Amino acid sequence: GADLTPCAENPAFQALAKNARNTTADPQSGQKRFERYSQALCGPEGYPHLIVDGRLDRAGDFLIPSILFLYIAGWIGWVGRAYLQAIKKDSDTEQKEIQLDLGIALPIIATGFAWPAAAVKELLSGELTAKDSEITVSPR
Amino acid sequence: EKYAITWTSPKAQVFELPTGGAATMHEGENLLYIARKEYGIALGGQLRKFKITNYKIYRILPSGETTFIHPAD
Amino acid sequence: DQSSYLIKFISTAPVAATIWLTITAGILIEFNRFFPDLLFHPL
Amino acid sequence: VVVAFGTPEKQILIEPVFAQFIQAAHGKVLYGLDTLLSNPDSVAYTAYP
Amino acid sequence: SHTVKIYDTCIGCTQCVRACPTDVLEMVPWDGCKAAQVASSPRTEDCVGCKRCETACPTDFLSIRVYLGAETTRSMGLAY
Amino acid sequence: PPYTFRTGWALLLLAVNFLVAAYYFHIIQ
Amino acid sequence: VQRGSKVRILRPESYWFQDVGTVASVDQSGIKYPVIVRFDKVNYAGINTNNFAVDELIEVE
Ligand code: CLA
Ligand code: CLA
Ligand SMILES: CC1=C(/C=C/C(C)=C/C=C/C(C)=C/C=C/C=C(C)/C=C/C=C(C)/C=C/C2=C(C)CCCC2(C)C)C(C)(C)CCC1
Ligand SMILES: CC1=C(/C=C/C(C)=C/C=C/C(C)=C\C=C\C=C(C)\C=C\C=C(C)\C=C\C2=C(C)CCCC2(C)C)C(C)(C)CCC1
Ligand code: SF4
Ligand code: SF4
Repeated sequence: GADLTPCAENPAFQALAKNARNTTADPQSGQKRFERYSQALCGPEGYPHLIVDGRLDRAGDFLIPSILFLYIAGWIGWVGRAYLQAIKKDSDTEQKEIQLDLGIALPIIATGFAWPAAAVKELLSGELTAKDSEITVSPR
Repeated sequence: EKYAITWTSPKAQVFELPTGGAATMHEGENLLYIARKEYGIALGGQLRKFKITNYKIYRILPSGETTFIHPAD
Repeated sequence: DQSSYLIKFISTAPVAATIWLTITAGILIEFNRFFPDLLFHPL
Repeated sequence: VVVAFGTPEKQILIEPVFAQFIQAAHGKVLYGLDTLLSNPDSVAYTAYP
Repeated sequence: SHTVKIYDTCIGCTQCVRACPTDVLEMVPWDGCKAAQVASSPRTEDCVGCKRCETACPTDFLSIRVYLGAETTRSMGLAY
Repeated sequence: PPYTFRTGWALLLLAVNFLVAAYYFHIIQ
Repeated sequence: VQRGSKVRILRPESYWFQDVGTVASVDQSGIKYPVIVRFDKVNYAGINTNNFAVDELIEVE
C-alpha cells in the first residue's frame, strides 16, 4: 500500500504512456523509459514509488545505488585524507594545500581502490583516530 | 566649554579639526575648545605627524575649575 | 623554465577545480545522452 | 526540475514503509500488511491468555 | 564606568597604551617581565569600552580585559 | 578494555530493532 | 628546555592547549613565564608565539 499494484497493470501508467515526452533527441526516448519503469510500483497517481526497505525484488531503488555511492564517496574522503597525511611532513604544507603538489596527489588518486582494505587496516592498527590528549579542546 | 587643549607650534599650517573640517593653527601657543577628551587625543595624534609632542589637555568644569589631566607629570 | 610555470599554474585551487569539475560534469552529461531516465537499477 | 521538464514520472518518490507498518500494526486494513491487530490470528490481536 | 583588569602575563609591549583613545592606560615599572614594565589603568573613569586595548595586546590569552559596567556620560561617548 | 556494560545494552536495544523487523518481515506472527 | 625542543601546553585559556610547540628561547630571571615557544599554527589574533612557565610545558623529545 497505498495501492502499490505494479505499473504494467495500471490504467494510469498506460495513460501516461501515450503522451510521452522525449527526454533526449532519440525519437523513442519517450518510449524506452516506460517499458523500463513497468517493473516498478506505481500508486494511484501513475508514478513509480521507490522502496528503500531492502527487499531483494526492489534492490534497484536503494540497495544497488547505496553500494555504488558509498564506494565512490568513501573514495573521495580517503584520497583527500591520504594526501593531507603526506603533505604534513614537507617543507611548508600551506603552499601544497592551495597549489596542488601534482607529483604527490596523483599517486594517492591511483592508490585508492583498496580503501576498505586500507581503512579496516588503519582501524585495527589504531592509526585511524587520534588521542584525546593530543587534540586541542575548549575550556569546559 | 570643557577640555581645553593647548599646543605650541613652530609655524602655521592647515590641520584637520576633530569636529569635522580644516582649520589653520597659528605660530606659537594655540588653544582649541573641544567637546570631549576623545577629540583631544585624536587631535593629539594628528599633531604627531606634524612632529609636535607638546600638547596639554585640560578639564574646564562649569564652575571655572581647570584640571590638568594629560600628562600626569 | 617557462613551461614549469604552466604546470604550476594548472595546479592551483580554482584552475584544477575548474578542470576536474568539468571532466566530472562532462561524464555525467555524456552518460545521460546515451542512457537516459535511469531512475533505478533495472535488476 | 523533473516536473518542470514535462516528464513527472522521473520523480524520486519513496513510500514511508516504516510508518506504513505502524498504522497497519495498529489495525488499518487499507495497506494489507496483515500484522499485529490487523492480523486476526495474531497473539496481540486476541490477547491469548 | 567600565573596569580594566590587567593580569601579570603581559610583556610591556606598550601596544595597549598606544591604542586606548581616551588615554586610560599608562606604563609603570615592574621588575617581572623582560621589558621591566607592566600596563596600568589609573584612569578607568575615562574608559569608553572601545576594546582597542584588547585588540592590540599580543599575549594569549589577553593580559588586559575590559569589563563593561555602568555607563555614565563619559563612557557613552556623548558630546551633549 | 572490551566494554561489557556499553555493548551489553547496545546489543539489547539492537535486539529490539531486529525483533520489530521480524514482525514487519513476517518472520514472527 | 633548549632552543629546538618540542613541548606541549597545559594552560587551558591558551589557544594552543594540548598542542605541540617549539621552544625558541628560554630566559633566566624574570618573567615568571620565561619560555618563548614558537608555534607552527596561528591563533585568531594571527600570531604564533607566546610565553610560558617552566612547569607549564611537557617535553616530548
Ligand atoms: C579531505 C576531505 C575531507 C574529509 C575526509 C572530511 C571528513 C569529515 N568531515 Mg569534512 N569538510 C571538508 C573536507 C573533508 N572532510 C571540507 C573541504 C569542508 C568544507 C566545506 C568540510 C566541512 C565539514 C563539515 C561542516 C562537517 C564535516 C564533517 C566531517 C566528518 C563526517 C563526514 C561528513 O559529514 O562529510 C562532510 C562533507 C562536506 C560537508 C562536504 C565535503 C567537502 C568536499 C566536497 C570534499 C573534499 C574533497 C577534497 C577537496 C579533495 C582533495 C583531494 C586532494 C588529493 C587534492 C568527517 C570527519 C562533519 C562532522 O563533523 O561530522 C562528525 C561536519 O559537520 N566536514
Ligand atoms: C539521520 C537521518 C535520518 C533521520 C533523522 C530520519 C528521520 C525519520 N525517518 Mg528516515 N530515512 C533515512 C534517514 C533518516 N530518517 C534514510 C537514510 C532512509 C533510507 C532512504 C530513510 C527511510 C525512511 C522511511 C522509509 C521512513 C522513514 C521515516 C522517518 C521518520 C520516523 C522515524 C524512522 O522510521 O526512522 C527511520 C530511520 C532509519 C531508517 C535510519 C536511521 C538513520 C541512519 C542510522 C542513518 C544512516 C543510514 C545509512 C546512510 C543507510 C545505509 C544504506 C545501506 C543500504 C548501505 C523520521 C522523521 C518514516 C516516515 O516517513 O514516517 C512518516 C518512514 O516510514 N525514514
Ligand atoms: C578565467 C579564469 C578562471 C575562470 C573560469 C571559469 C569560472 C570557468 C567556468 C567554466 C564553466 C562554468 C564551465 C562549463 C562547463 C560546461 C560543460 C561541462 C558542458 C558540457 C556539455 C556537453 C558535454 C554537451 C554535450 C552535448 C552535445 C555536444 C550535443 C547535444 C547533446 C549534448 C548536450 C549531450 C579561473 C577561476 C579558473 C582561474 C583564473 C582564470
Ligand atoms: C540496512 C538498511 C538500512 C539501515 C541502516 C542502518 C540503520 C545503519 C546504521 C548504521 C550505523 C549506525 C552506523 C554508524 C557508523 C558510525 C561510525 C563511527 C562510522 C565510522 C566512520 C568513520 C570513522 C569514517 C571514516 C572514513 C571513511 C570510512 C572514508 C572516508 C574517510 C573517513 C575518515 C571519513 C535502511 C533502513 C536505512 C535502508 C535499507 C537498508
Ligand atoms: S596588557 Fe597587552 S599591551 Fe599592555 S603590557 Fe601587557 S601585553 Fe603589552
Ligand atoms: S576601554 Fe579599552 S579601548 Fe577604551 S581606553 Fe580603555 S583600554 Fe582603551
